[PDB]
Amino acid sequence: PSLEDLLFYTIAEGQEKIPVHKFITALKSTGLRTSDPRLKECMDMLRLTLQTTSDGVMLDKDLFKKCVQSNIVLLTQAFRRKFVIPDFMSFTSHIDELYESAKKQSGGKVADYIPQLAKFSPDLWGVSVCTADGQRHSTGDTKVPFCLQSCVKPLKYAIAVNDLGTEYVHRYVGKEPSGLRFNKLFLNEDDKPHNPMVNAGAIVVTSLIKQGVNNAEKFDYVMQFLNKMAGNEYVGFSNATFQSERESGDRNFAIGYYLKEKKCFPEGTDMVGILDFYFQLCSIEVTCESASVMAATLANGGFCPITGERVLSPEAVRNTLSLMHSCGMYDFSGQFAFHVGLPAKSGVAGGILLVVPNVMGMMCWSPPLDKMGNSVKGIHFCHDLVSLCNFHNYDNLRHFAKKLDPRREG
Amino acid sequence: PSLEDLLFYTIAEGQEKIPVHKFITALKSTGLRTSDPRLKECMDMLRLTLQTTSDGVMLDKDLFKKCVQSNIVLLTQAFRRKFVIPDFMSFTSHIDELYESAKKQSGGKVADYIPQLAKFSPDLWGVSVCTADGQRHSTGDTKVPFCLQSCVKPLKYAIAVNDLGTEYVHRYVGKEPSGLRFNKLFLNEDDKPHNPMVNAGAIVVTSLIKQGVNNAEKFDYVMQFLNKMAGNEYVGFSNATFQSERESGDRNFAIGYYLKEKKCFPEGTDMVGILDFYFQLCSIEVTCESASVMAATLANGGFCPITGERVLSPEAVRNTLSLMHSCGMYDFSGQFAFHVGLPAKSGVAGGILLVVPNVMGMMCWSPPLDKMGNSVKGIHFCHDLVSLCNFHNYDNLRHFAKKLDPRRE
Amino acid sequence: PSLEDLLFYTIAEGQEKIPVHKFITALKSTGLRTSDPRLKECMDMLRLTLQTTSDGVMLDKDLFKKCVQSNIVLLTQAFRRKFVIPDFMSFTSHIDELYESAKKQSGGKVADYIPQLAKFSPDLWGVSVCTADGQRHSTGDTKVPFCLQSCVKPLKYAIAVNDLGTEYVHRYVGKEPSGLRFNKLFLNEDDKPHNPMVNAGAIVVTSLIKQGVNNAEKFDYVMQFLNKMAGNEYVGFSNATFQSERESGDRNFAIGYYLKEKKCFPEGTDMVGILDFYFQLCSIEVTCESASVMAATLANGGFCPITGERVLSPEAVRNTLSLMHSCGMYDFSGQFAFHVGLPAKSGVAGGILLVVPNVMGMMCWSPPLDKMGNSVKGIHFCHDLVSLCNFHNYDNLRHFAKKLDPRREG
Amino acid sequence: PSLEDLLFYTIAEGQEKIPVHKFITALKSTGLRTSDPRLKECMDMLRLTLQTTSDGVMLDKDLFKKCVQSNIVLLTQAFRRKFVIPDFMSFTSHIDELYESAKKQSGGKVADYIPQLAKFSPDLWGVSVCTADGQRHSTGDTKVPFCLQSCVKPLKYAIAVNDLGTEYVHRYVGKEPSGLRFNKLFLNEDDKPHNPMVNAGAIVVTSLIKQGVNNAEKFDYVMQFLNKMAGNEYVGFSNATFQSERESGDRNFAIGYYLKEKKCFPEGTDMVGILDFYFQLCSIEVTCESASVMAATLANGGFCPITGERVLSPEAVRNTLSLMHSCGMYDFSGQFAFHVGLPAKSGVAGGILLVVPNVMGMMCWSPPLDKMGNSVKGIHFCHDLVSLCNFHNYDNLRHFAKKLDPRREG
Ligand SMILES: O=C(CC1CC1)Nc1nnc(OC2CCN(c3nnc(NC(=O)CC4CC4)s3)CC2)s1
Ligand SMILES: O=C(CC1CC1)Nc1nnc(OC2CCN(c3nnc(NC(=O)CC4CC4)s3)CC2)s1
Repeated sequence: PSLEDLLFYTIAEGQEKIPVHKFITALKSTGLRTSDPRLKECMDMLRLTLQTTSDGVMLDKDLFKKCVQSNIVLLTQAFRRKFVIPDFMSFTSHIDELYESAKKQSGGKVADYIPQLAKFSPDLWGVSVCTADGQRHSTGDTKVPFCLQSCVKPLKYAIAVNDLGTEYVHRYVGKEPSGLRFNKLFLNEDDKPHNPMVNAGAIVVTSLIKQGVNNAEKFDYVMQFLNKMAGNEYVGFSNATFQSERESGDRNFAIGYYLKEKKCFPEGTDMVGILDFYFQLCSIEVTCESASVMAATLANGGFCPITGERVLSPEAVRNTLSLMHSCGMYDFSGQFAFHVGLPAKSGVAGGILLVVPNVMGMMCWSPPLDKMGNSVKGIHFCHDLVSLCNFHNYDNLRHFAKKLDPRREG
Repeated sequence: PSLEDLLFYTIAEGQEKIPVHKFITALKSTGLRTSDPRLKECMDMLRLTLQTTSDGVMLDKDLFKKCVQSNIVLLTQAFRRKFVIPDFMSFTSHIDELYESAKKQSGGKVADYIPQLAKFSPDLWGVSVCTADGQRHSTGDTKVPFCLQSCVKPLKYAIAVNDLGTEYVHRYVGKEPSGLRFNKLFLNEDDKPHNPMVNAGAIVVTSLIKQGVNNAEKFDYVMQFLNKMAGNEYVGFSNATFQSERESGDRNFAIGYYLKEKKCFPEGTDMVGILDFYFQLCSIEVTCESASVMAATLANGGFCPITGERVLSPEAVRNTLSLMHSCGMYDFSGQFAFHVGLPAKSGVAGGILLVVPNVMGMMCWSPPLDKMGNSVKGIHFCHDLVSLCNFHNYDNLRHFAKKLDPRRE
Repeated sequence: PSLEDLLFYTIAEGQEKIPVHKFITALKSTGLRTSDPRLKECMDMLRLTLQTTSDGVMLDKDLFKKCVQSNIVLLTQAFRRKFVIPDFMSFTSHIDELYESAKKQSGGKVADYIPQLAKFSPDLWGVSVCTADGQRHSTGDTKVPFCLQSCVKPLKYAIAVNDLGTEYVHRYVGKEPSGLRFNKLFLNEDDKPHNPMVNAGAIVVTSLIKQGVNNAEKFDYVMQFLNKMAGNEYVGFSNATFQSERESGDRNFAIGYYLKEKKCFPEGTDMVGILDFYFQLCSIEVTCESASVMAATLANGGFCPITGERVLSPEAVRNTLSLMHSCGMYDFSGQFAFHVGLPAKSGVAGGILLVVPNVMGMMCWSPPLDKMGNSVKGIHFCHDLVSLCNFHNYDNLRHFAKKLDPRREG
Repeated sequence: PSLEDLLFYTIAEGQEKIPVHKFITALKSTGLRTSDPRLKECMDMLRLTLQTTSDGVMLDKDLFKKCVQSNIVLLTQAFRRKFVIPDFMSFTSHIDELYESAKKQSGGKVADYIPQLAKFSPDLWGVSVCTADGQRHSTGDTKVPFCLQSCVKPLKYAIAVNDLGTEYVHRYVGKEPSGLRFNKLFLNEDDKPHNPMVNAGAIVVTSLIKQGVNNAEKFDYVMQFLNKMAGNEYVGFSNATFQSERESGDRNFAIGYYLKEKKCFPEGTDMVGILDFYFQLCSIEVTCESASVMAATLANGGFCPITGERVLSPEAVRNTLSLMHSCGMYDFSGQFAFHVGLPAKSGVAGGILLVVPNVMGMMCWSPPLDKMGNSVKGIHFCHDLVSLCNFHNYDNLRHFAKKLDPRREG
């Protein structure tokens, strides 16, 4: 027996040679993209033979073997329906329907704080999916860049814990939700911020990352991190939104001084510089596609699913998912934890970073916010999603009424 | 082919016949108990053949099939190691280690506010396990009855939602945690109690179950329900602790009158009777074994794992696990959700009802409480549990460090 | 020289005999009423001589001497303008204009939570004055009975301190205002009610009065007290209001059980009987005239100005005035102390018991309440009052701009 | 008749000539000081004639009148025991006892957050009195300069209301005390600081004074203003304390940014300049004598009692006295109002500015503070003060137990 040849006959159809396009559409049907970094060696040798013998273009059994040799094990699971979502083609059409149901909920008002988010038009709406296995799909405005804003708070919290450990980080910031009556308080009762997802907590967390180095190298350190989470897809930076966040963070300056007075930063902290670093981190840009890979990195125990390098310790992604659960959506986190039951983080540019643990990561983006600060279309999508699939943290995997389970076949 | 006969040879070893003791010892190894309700027809026909002629306790291929015919699909799933924890005999050996390691944490104070918990000894400590498949194990004082107290709060919430639906119930009670600055408040901004796990909420939820019937029959109804959840294992009642809660619930009466004044009960409520009903509900008795089965009913989407009966609507069970997550351990719910990440509910008798969704249900019980109200041994156990296995709600099932996963071989 | 005799000539005006009616109106102009208990001896012998020498209504120098001999010292202070308000006749016309200006403020809603307060018409409006010297004036519906409701809280607090002293009472009850959103909280940090003027505080105080006796004599003990404070004018009791307040005091019972749980009562307290007693004290009736004298005993260091009876210790009256200043008018107490700056207590029947220390007491009554619980016309009257006179707690008695000073002459 | 020598024989003894020393000693007996500004012309005229004659240090009836002619009306009330305290010489002997009893209370901690208050000795302790009539007395370290710190809070609030009126000023700051459970919050429910006596309130009040001019002229405006209030006694400035207050007022900047974000300042405010000005205002220096005169301007309806100048509108003095009543002693304000019943304001240098309305003003100073921020010796002194005399705001002027009344003679 030989794994490359058994997969040959699977696609061969009892026939004698396989056209390459028939192989290519067979592959994309799995949800894989031909640009997948785990597939480069296979694709590089297909493009080569598609030069060496323009003659063709059909593959013997032993040239198919020459190309899939390198990435055979990943290819077999794709064609033997072993990915976490086996029928990826039907799942994506569900996403498409869920997308179009959100697309009609046209309320909310775009963030007006700076001329840079006000710049964004309300009809932009994109969702993109990345599974824990690398299967992708997008629909809508998924290649438009936008800033993470408070979508970055879980990403840097993971880095802090990854680099420093739970006990250190949570010596400086709590691990509970405020309570719907304390969106106004900076500190909890032990004089630490309530959790990493609130502005005072995010700021203290920023104060821990890569201490003793200057603000340029801290920034590069975090972005090399954010690149690994996204498999080197688009991670950018808008100086435009940074400058205006610099002139309008009166409240953040209020928090900054309060924290200095109550000695909540590590010793030797330059608080006014830390705020600048914090302002920068909120102006990091992503698209819906690149961020969906980040979310899937958290969904995948810290391994970036399209590259397979370990980016975060399991201790960091577990901690981050727990605090996204309960403190991820501003005042909506209680209701969101109840009705949707997914770790998510929302941001004021209209982004909602969504994680379905052990399944997939997502990014939804629509600039118009509701009155609690969350993307209107995004929130509508996430209710529609859990109402359709048994992804709620406390759905049952065995008995789930008329919910669909995409992890199953028939 | 013949699957009753296929299983005969699995246990028979290609040898003559199966001694019956060798069959049941194989059976207990799976984690099933011979008293399993789904096995009665098999056991009934074992009791029949053991009267045929008392020695030569051996089963041919056709008398073995004579007994296992009725329950063959469940028996093969056990013997083809298809249960949620395949190597169950090894998992229980870890339970034993976790239990006996927790046994050494002898700090805490027994609740003394009533003489009925004050008579309970601090050295009692029991742990019982029930999988989503009916595999059982216990260690310690697992057959001693004790009151649920506020471990009953999620159970009646489930009943309420099961019978009346999310939207009605949550017209009368919120669905978020108070906030560690609010175990002192009864009502949130909308003048409803914060969630079903706090006393004002539980009291309101109690006012929803089986309205229009009197308190005797409401109680009979809830007992019938808890019987379904526990597979007809021990559910009782101690009139003693009921009396003392009745003479000692000044705080409960304070809450009741606040709720009556701010009109949080359904119309036609006899508020002072509902308090009486509530006191009864907290004096319902369970053992660790019986209650662990109730926990497993929640772990299993509302189906009782030792009977197969559908006991709760999926909407009821999801909701309850959701609110056990964030509001289940008094002031410890935040720290508990973060470190343990399992839906749990604690009570002042020393109980902790624990759910590991899609795996198993649990009940731990040792009366000495910590200064937040949670059983000291219990809390130590659930930390040790999640630290050993990847049962944390936000562990990864694929990449989980040096944690052990009992669902795998 | 001669005590009665020059006082004869002061009123005689060089004449031989004084018409008796001319004596009576001269006396009434001082503000004294001829029914004053400190004047009974003089009046008894005035009508007696109007029988014994029934023909000829005039008094020589020695028959005037026959009648005023008993009350001469009080009589001279009245006629030598030595009373706290010398020109009482001009002060009253101001009261009347102030009354007529409030009579136009026709907004508000009458308390309807029980049918007995709903019984009262919105157009009733009464004001009565009693100085620290016994001068009286009324205008409007000043002889209509109504319940004190929370106007009784300062009065029973005084009895408690009078009988037990500051230090004991304030073991069980605070002495500060809540803070304008701690009105739903029953207890402060030390697990005592915030002050005696909140319902929880009043209830605890009720628990200290005459401990160890049954409710009938406790009630008679308190009422025996109030009669003295009012110089034995109308103090009554509405059984109707008592029944309906007990029927419907769910929140009060809520408070009662809460206080028992947090052990706020003295040992051996029967909590539900104390509640019954509290409801009774809230259904005690006064008219504007009878209560205005009670207010004056507080204005007068504890001496009832129309009888000379010492009714309350100076420690009791100081404490009670202190807490009416800051906590007496529900959520309006801060605004009321700022703008009016007088010790006052409001009640849900529409009464406002007002004290001008060292000057006078008043009670205003109009059933319509505003949305904080205070009589609309009542509150309007007290603003008008202090804008007119230097009665504000911190006006200056020497430099006071264009305010009028009734304690002074011309 | 001639009221110049009606007074001559009063001091003369039926005698001959009056020695000059006997006259001024008779004068200091009144409590007036020979340095009284209202006595300049008289003192200048004593200084002139005590040049002419080294022989005959004595005053005929015609040269006494030559000197006292101009200030005769003030001198007559002094010798005619018409001052607010007729027997001032005994009242100061009580002040001495009250001082010596406080001298024994050696607890507390000198404020150490800045080295400028930290080098102050713990045994410095001074008390100074100034009546509404200009009578003066001091005991202890009454000429040692120290900073007002938060004792300046009422003074600038007075200026603010004096220049713009109550209604404008209170658009930017409330008028009630927070409540002993909200000393941590910056803003009330209407998004204004709770009152002028808390740091958020003072900062906003600072933003209203003499708007539109630069900080140099703003400071000069307030400095003369305080000059008028103190009758031109010592008012200074410690640049040392100002410097240490700006490098360590982390909480103050936090407050400023919060107020800036929630738009609590009038439009056109340079928030960080207002903080600079505020720090300056807290580093104004006084002595006990000079500050007690400021207290006396507040006791006197806005007239400085040693110069006769009108410095504050009565509306300004009422308002400030009202808010010193309830918010003047930090978390001790409720207990202080209940037990002492006088408007006072404390500051962290150990000062307590105390007002007994219509009687006298005071400044007490001992740097050791208690655990709430008030001078230990200071607080002990004012308790002892009011238990001795009927100065409590709700004492009775007629029935006041065995308390002493310094306003009466026998
Ligand atoms: O909203 C309001 C109106 C509200 C309706 C009456 N006022 C506001 N004024 N300022 C605001 O901003 C923050 C600034 C930082 N700050 C703290 N946050 N956390 C703290 N510590 C604890 O709670 C520890 C417990 C005690 C042991 S103190 C105080 C408030 S809100
Ligand atoms: O209305 C609301 C809206 C708000 C948005 C959530 N919540 C409410 N929920 N229940 C209420 O009633 C009170 C009745 C008496 N009771 C207390 N009184 N005082 C207390 N605090 C202390 O004693 C100590 C602290 C230091 C002072 S707790 C408990 C609850 S209010």
